[PDB]
Amino acid sequence: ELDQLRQEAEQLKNQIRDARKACADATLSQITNNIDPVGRIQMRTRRTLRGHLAKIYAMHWGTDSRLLVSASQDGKLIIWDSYTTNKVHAIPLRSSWVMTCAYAPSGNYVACGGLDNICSIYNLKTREGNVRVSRELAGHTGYLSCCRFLDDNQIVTSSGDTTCALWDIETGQQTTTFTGHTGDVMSLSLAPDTRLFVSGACDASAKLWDVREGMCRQTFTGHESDINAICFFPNGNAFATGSDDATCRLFDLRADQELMTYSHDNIICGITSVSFSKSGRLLLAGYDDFNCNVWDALKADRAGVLAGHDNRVSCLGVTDDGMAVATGSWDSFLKIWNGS
Amino acid sequence: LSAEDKAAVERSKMIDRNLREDGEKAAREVKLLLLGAGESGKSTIVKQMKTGIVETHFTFKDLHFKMFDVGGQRSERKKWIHCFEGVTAIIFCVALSDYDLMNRMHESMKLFDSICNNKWFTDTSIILFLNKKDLFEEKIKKSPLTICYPEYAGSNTYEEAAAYIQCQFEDLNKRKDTKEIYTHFTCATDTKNVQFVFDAVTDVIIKNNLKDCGLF
Amino acid sequence: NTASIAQARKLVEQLKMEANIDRIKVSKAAADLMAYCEAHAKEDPLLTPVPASENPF
Amino acid sequence: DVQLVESGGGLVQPGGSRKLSCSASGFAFSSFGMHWVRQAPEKGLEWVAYISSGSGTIYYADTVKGRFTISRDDPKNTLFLQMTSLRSEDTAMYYCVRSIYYYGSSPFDFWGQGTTLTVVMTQATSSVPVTPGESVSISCRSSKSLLHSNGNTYLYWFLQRPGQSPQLLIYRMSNLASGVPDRFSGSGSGTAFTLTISRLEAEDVGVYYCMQHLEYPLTFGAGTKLELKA
Amino acid sequence: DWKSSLILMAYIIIFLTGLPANLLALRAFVGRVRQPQPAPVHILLLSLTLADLLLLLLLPFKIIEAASNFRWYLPKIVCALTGFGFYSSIYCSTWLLAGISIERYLGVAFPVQYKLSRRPLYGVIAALVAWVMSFGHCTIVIIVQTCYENFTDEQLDVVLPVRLELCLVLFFIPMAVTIFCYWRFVWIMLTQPHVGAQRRRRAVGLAVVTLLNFLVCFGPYNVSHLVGFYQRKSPWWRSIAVVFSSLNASLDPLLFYF
Repeated sequence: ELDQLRQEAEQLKNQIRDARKACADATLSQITNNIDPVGRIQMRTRRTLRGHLAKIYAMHWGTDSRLLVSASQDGKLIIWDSYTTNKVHAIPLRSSWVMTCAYAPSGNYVACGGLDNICSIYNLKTREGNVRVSRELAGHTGYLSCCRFLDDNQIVTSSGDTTCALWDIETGQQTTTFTGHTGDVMSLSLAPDTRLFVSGACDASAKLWDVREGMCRQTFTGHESDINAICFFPNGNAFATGSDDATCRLFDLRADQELMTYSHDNIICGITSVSFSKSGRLLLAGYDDFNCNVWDALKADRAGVLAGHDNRVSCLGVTDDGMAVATGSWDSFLKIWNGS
Repeated sequence: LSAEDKAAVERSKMIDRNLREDGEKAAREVKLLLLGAGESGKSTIVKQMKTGIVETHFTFKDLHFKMFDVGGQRSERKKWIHCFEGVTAIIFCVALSDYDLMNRMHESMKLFDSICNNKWFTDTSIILFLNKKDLFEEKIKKSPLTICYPEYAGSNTYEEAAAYIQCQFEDLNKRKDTKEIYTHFTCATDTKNVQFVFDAVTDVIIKNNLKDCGLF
Repeated sequence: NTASIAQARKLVEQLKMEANIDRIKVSKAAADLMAYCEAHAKEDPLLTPVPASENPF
Repeated sequence: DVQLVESGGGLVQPGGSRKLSCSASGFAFSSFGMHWVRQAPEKGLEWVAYISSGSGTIYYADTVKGRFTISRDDPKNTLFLQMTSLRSEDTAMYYCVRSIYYYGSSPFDFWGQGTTLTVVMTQATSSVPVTPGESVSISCRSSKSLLHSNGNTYLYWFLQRPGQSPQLLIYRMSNLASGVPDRFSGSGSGTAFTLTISRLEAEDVGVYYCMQHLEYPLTFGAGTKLELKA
Repeated sequence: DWKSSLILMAYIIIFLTGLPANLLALRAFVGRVRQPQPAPVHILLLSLTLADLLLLLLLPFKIIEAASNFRWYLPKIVCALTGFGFYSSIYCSTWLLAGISIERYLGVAFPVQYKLSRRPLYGVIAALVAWVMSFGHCTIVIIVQTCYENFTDEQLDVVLPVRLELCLVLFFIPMAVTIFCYWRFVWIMLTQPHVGAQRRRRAVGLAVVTLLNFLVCFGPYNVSHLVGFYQRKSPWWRSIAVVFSSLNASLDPLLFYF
């Protein structure tokens, strides 16, 4: 009989809920009632990116704030020059089904993955004029959905097998395996200190993990639908989460509870990108209504609307220095937005 | 523009030129999706033409075909079924001998209904391949068909039994006006299956050929 | 089977670890999040638009 | 590894014609822009011709314009340079240099061995006495402001050890080339440039050649030899 | 008179309705060519809008003529230029419509061999052939020849034959191939095995409407050319006939940009 273990599991869950309620005394909306509102924010597409022949599924910003890498279903990885719009590289891909792409912090490697269950690492600083695949990370039985670079040698990967893995480039083996997710994990984001990273799965939950020991500390709940996007706050003690349900939720690594939700009645679509700004005041959320609304992180107010896409927006990232914001949609176009 | 800046611009134009050439080749290739349920004769159909998903390429009458075997993903279907939007047709494989083995046919019907009423495939033609007909004739002579369908009223023959199964799969679509479903029976020694796929995609090519003409 | 018992035991142990960590007040966490935005507000191009002279775009 | 072997040298009578075949092996010749640089005996370097990756864009030196014709064969990975009406000043060692848009610049990273042919941007004193273990600084000057509107200064530093092909050291006067020690460094302000070396070694003896990649018309420097003290 | 009163009302309808329709269609067509994988149909359709637009740009010249019963007398240099552009726009629209019908027929009767054979270049050649044929066959007519009226009888011995020769090759042959391609296109759209009911009728109806527009509009003006050779006299109903072809300039965009 295993019902005795279930009974004590429910008691532990009740204790967790009771602890969250005790620590909750004031809503983030109430404490920020004396802050001057931002007002209205207008962003214009300074540069549009042309050259993709299929829907764009992922895009990542380099650490130099100039180089952009975009992944599409056409099977081509393109390294874009944001300032000058020219294409630095065009890496052919063995598998045309790509769901995620990563840029190394040092800029010498580019990662890609998709339905082939393989995280291909491409060497972008070859002596030759071409870019080869340095490693083909294999071992995942589920579709790759998000991969991020800890450093030039360590790369984390979230796949459709409901398990996240830490990969070693030199040996091509899983150093640590993250288990505990019932549903397949879609999106992940690394903390600024690289020691932590959150994972969002279809089980309507987000989990905090440790790189060193490969164990889960906190499980975040509150979403009524599956999680599609999740990003870390600039500070590192918080993180926002996106879901198919038209709502954005902000959690803390210390309070271990939701503070304020970002939702509207006029919106009923899904969320694909939740990337934060540099200062963390602005929350940019990509949606399925061809729109990328601007959310005030401290007030859940509508400060601006980013429109101009003819299809669903699938990727959205903020550059390292926060100067400009790039948005990629299924219309095979990437738009870089800036203020005036 | 500087000396090296102009050189970078020229490289981008050459990169764009190569990208356009590859896209023209891709636009001339027919994409097909294989969505069989529970290994319902996936091997026999694939071998008749000419690790995660399997990419199968074959050419028939100067037309290149791309077939994807995505049934081995074993994950959330709705999280990657949108990547197959715009596909020319969907090839469905259902074994006729699985009705005698929470029935296996009901599992195929549930997955068929999921993709026939899917938003991403609201106009994609479906090619239903009812394979393993050789064993169906032998099985129908020793096992009644009423096990799978309690509402069946016909006899234990084969021609009427096959029509009833085909009819059941043809009433699972709520968009019959805008989407057509093709049904075929394939045996072990059959060799005309590739022609039927070619015939099915010709109609799809017809629909999208006059779409650029401003007719639909 | 033993797999179900082991899986249930792991879930119980995992839940204990989640509740064993220290928790801070929401208001205290609210101030830290508010302070970071206020401190870095002047260096956020999205919050405060920059002139075209220093704008790379 | 990366190799660039040239052939087609020897004794050429004045007014004749000859062709140089710089064979390419170990790298993608199709995506690499190629340059021709000749070095007169006991003299410096001077740019001759350049061909882009797609052969669409080709420039030429003023002294060799029209008389010299260049071509490339991407499938055969071989670079050609046919010459017409060779003069007395055309005798030099011709090097084929592969250039690619890399790190925001076009490094002259690899230089060929060269072949024997027989028929603005000033530098400091050609001879400077140096000793191992000491720091030596080499200065440079330009007739025009090499700084561009994009904030990039186009300066290239080259090392030509005796009995060896020139090797790139610093490109864009701020980024070290691949395979070079961290001792070398560069600085400048768009008109005056200096190169600083932390610690000298027995392999640092040679002639330092400066180069500008601003306009085309890449004018090399006279050279700076660092001989060992007695 | 009553003839001038009605001829004015029809002309302004084409100008006031066609120009918003043609310009809006022009903006959509240029984007499609700029978009990746431009089909040869769009290139012909893009040239169709340009050919129609040129007719509408010279339309205000003819409204003033009907404004005050054949007034605004200007020299031959401008009248010939007005006639050259108007006739070239009418005639370029004839071949461009025939090219569209050819592409539609090739996209149904031979769909597989139409998929991996189309190139943007083929549409350019077809458009260029129509452009050179229209200008080439119109510049010979212009140099041979209120508005212009009955010339000398001796000069009419060459004005009329060159008009019917212009009408024969440059209209009937495109008309023959337009009917030839559309007849089989309409023929094989009802016996097709698997075509939707709400999509088969639309394709057949649009093809019939396009064929009707070609014959009804471009017909009477070119029919007058054949009448002139039999009855040796400048036709008196060319003013009404040319407006029918002008109706095509406004009606054609609505058939495609809708």
